[PDB]
Amino acid sequence: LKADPSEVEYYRSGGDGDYLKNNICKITVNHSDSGCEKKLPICVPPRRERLCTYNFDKIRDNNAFLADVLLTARNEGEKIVQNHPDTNSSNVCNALERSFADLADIIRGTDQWKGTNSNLEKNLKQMFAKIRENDKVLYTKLREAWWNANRQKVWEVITCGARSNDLLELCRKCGHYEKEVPTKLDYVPQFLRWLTEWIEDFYREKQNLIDDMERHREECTSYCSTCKDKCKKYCECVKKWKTEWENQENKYKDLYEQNKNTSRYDDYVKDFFEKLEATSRSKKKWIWKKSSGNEEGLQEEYANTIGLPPRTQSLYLGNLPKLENVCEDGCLIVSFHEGKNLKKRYPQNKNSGNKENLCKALEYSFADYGDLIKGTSIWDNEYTKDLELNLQNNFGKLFGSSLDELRESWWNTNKKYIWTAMKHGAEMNITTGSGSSCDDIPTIDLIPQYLRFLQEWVENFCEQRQAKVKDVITNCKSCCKTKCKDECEKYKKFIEACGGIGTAGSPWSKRWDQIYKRYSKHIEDAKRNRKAGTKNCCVQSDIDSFFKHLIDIGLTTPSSYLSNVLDDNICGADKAPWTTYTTYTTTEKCDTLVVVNVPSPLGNTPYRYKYACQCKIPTNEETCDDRKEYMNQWSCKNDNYELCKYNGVDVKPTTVRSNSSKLDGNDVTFFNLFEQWNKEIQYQIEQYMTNANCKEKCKCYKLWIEKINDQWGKQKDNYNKFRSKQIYDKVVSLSNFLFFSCWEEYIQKYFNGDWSKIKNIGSDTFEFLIKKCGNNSAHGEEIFNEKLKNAEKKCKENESTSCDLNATNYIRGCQSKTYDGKIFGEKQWICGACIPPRTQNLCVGELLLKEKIKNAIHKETELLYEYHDTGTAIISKNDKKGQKGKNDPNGLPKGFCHAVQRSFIDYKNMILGTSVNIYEHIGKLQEDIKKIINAWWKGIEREMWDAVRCAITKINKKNNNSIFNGDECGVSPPTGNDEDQSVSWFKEWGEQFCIERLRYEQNIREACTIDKIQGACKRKCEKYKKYISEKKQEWDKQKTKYENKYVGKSASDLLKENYPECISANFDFIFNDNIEYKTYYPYGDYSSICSCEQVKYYKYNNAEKKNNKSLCYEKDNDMTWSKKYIKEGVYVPPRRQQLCLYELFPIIIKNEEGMEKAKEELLETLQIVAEREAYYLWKQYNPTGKGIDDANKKACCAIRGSFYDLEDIIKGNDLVHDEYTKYIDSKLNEIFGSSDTNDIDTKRARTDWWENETRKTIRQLVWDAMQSGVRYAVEEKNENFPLCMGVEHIGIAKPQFIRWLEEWTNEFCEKYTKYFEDMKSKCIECKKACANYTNWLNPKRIEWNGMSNYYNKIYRKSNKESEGGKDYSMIMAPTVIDYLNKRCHGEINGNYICCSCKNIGAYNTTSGTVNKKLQKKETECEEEKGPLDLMNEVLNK
Repeated sequence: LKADPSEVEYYRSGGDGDYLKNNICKITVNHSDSGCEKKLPICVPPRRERLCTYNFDKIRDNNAFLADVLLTARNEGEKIVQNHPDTNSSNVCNALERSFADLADIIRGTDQWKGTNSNLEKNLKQMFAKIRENDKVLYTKLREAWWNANRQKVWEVITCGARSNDLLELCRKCGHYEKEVPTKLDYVPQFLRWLTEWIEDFYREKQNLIDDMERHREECTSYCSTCKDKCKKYCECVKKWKTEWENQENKYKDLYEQNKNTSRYDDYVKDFFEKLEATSRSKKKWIWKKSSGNEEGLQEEYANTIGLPPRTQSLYLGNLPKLENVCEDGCLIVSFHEGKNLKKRYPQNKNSGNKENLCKALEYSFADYGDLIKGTSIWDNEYTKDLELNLQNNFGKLFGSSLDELRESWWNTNKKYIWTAMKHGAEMNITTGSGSSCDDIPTIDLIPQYLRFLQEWVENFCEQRQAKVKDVITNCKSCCKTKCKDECEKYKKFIEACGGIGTAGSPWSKRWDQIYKRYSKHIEDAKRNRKAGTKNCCVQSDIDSFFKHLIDIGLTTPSSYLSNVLDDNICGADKAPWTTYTTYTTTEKCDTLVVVNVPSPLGNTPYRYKYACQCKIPTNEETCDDRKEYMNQWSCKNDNYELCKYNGVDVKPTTVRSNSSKLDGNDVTFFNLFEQWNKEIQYQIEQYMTNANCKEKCKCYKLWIEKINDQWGKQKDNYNKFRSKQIYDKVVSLSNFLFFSCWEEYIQKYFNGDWSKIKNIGSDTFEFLIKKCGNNSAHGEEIFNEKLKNAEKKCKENESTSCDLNATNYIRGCQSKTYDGKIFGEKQWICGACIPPRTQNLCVGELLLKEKIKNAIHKETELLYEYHDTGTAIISKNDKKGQKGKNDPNGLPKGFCHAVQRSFIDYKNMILGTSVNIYEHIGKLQEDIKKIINAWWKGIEREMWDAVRCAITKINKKNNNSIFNGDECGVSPPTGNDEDQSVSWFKEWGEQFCIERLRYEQNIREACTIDKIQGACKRKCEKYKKYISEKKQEWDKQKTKYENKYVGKSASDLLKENYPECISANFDFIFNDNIEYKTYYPYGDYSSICSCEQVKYYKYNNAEKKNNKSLCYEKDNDMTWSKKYIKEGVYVPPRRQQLCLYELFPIIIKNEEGMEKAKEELLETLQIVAEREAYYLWKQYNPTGKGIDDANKKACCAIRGSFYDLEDIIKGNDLVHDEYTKYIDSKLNEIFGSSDTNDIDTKRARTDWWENETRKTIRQLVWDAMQSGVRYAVEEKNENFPLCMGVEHIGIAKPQFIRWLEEWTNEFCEKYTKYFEDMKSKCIECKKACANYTNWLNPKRIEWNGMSNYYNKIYRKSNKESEGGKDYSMIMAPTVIDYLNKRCHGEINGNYICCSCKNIGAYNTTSGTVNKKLQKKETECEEEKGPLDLMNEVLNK
């Protein structure tokens, strides 16, 4: 052995080194310095036809040579196993080891290749000289070290395909893939091994041929002539073999005569040459350990996995070879022997006398027998290594495609007789009345042994669970003083007993964790490295295929499989689900408590009986706290201090605070805790206000309100104590501190890190800032109190759940208005913000006053109703015919009462004279009116509402079409808290824009559907462009006004939520402010329609006609995480917010039931988008053309993240629903499949399309496009192509949430390290460093808390268990912090491991605060920020 390591290189013309190091044989053709075609149909052995030649200054070091030899060995093993030169399965892998030995000797050893063998040896010598350039020890030493390393390593890859048998001490696989040491070395002269192989082949051939001849001699009944001819031929072969043996003897004698550390192989060969010349089984214990050579247990691969029930170990077939006991000793004899064995084993099964428990045992025994006969068993007691060999030998002489398929067919054919003979059957009939009535003849149980063992173990556990819970509930059914505690204690001991039946004396949690790990590994193996999936011409039988079927169905985790397989809820009879997870404190058996979460049945006490078995009060407080809703993570006569330590990391003294020539000490920790609390509680209150059985909901909401009130009171008292202490020896006021916190929170989100000139604010933004944070005077306490009051009234309002006069006589003054139509001079928008056309002309021609106003409003309402009834295309959507299809259920026109409300609001504002922009003369009129003249206003408003209701009733009476008494869409007045003047006008403008856009789109599609343009499309497209420009100006003005008024909320969501008309319109795209929008898309999101052209993607080999038509904008680095546009506690990384999704919208909207073209259209669009994204991302991550490997790695990581995001969005597994993504997903669902088809079918079709073509798949096409983009980026700087970008194979993408968390932690660690290095090296710059540190760290604590909560929600859930129908069974991590361990410990590789953090320990939760890592620079930052806060308050005042 030697210490020289190898197989550690990376990106050496291969995939990646991360794939390796797991002791696997996944090496592909790549990674071996090249990207075996030589295959055949003194001595001439077959070594030439079982050898490869895949083996000058291009190799870096011995890593490449080792990889090449490993690839050669793997290819040779694959060729030998797949070719199957001898399917008898008796000796199939001996040739494998012989070829391995020959290849080993080929490396500067005994060379017998007669031919062009000079190139190989020359290349080997050149490689040896190159690797020997470093002189360390005086050629042979390095060669022997490399040979030993190869013998130790290649033995674990070449034998990764053959799993028939071996001779040697383990079995079930030739060689030892996991023994970690060589089994048998063929260190013998090549001549002797070749002779042995030749004689073995001759013996096998002659033996089987003479056996076939003997069978044929009797098969018939000129056979004698052919018999004699074959005998003569075989005599000729025998004499030829004798002559060859004589030649070998002559050669041996010649070598002996010639013979009468310097090629040690030859020395040993000559030394060896001179030496030669000179039946009842007791119960079992559920073996949970690996089986040894002469010991029971699971196989090597299935280490510590599901155990073996006593029934399997008591099977008679697992006693000896296939030979009966009472006997002294054909194709049909096998069936008779099997039937006898089954009928004699069934008496052994009669031990359990039952009518329900025996059928399942018989089914399990039958399935185990089938799996053992097939040759896929794992229980593997002391009597299996020989049984398989005997079965193979028997089948070779009776049936000698493949042998495994033959065994499967034989089992499937004879399972009927095998099952019928297991029910007391002696006289086999042709094929109830038998000894048992388990089930019908078939009793299909074709399931892998692992799942059946898991089900049997689960049933065994559930039996004991039911037995215990029966006694527990029989005594604790609401009756428990002292006789009930014993039952609960005994159940707790049974469930957690680190020492009942099964588990081999160990906690059930460890066994469950091992089972879950194995199930996840099987899922990954059947999902990642399995290309031959289901839907194949319904897999017949295979473990990987069955696991793929399960993954497609959705039972990804073992819990769902157990829940579905188990029926009748027999597990305890308490109705305890197997999907819900229960967490208990810890297990004392084998001082420190560690929370353990397991399936509900396991748990720690009876399901739904937690804190009930001890015979105390229900404790509604804790019972609801367990609900995991409305939770506050805080644990708030001396009256000294109340730290209110955050749940988790405890408060630790700084040890750097001193009272000598300083301000004070021991109070900075309280200041930081208060700073975190005043923001966390504010965010929680805002979230609960944004958010809406309800009796318990508000009970817990009020409990949380009281808790936060108590916390606030304690914090106020502690802050008063701190202020008194400071005054003892100046600190900002508490209200001033709250005002500063509000201002800082408002500024950080929008302004770039506390913008210098904060005074420069929008004219309307001042009103919002003063209303939210407060006025000039400090009133933080009042604002907090009002917020709490609003929160309380939230539930307080939530928990609550004649007219005869004829007014139609004064028809004068107002006539038919000139609406926006030609039914016999049309107005237009005038953009205060805007003036809608309807507001310009009303029934105000008349202008005692109250009656006149009432009559005017009645007349205008009647006129509007009549006009809407007549029909108009200004606000109502209708086809060419008109008045059809679009009909309100009430039977009234569309958008009528909205207009009535709008007009009423305008009248109210006019009579009130608010800040409304109107004609100057109207302004003077209303000014004079309000000079001439607020309960009476409300009374008059009620008067108009009653008059409108009476008018509606009169209209209904005169029409008699439906029932309408003033409740067409609501009787109550408009209750919109927000101002209804600017917002109402904006909403009306948005509705009109939606209607006009839909009309124009319909006209274009119906008139410009059927290559330049020469019809009438020019006029339509030009009119649409002019309209789009006008509405773009209007939208810009209105959006600026809204942002100045409401700087927090956006306009797109508000305009698209209250109007289903704009669902296919993207304001961010239709009104793009870029320059390419007027050149590449001059038609406004309809270029693909007006142009009627076709899109195409050009590869690297194309001419100057490249693809530079995109709307991609330079990536920004000064963004922050936002949780907007999401369908809880999940934040979007900055990368996803900059992906180019503009080019997809035109093609998405263009296609409708046109998959035939939409397929390639979307393919080209996605390729172009991915190319542009890769270009921009690599440019952003490699600025100024710096040749840094870290920059390339980060660019590759961003590329992989973006590519996975694109895969998820195409597959419909995306989390965010942005303006583009929402419509993209809607149209993708509409196109693929149909309305009748379910969403699951559409998702499966999309996944199939993304994976397969139905040359190259779309995955590879997008990858190639992105590499082409990276190359176009690189050619601009004339640098080397990144090595992390030339990899084709990529593993399956993990859930988007996990990738987001990994990116978040990577960015957090990078920023933390940068800021800490900046501060320590300089800390009079402490102020800026401390301020930036605090500002960057405060949001991160909340982000991490939310991400950890979401992780704990679905940490190990599945499709039918998690919040969403996504896959999360690959997590296999107890807590979020533990998952980042082993994943963010090493350096960046660019493929998988792309997070570096020197915080692996449990410090992320503490690093979020300033308890420990910021202790040395806590007092300085605090005492120098205090003056910053004071100056900010002074400037604000």
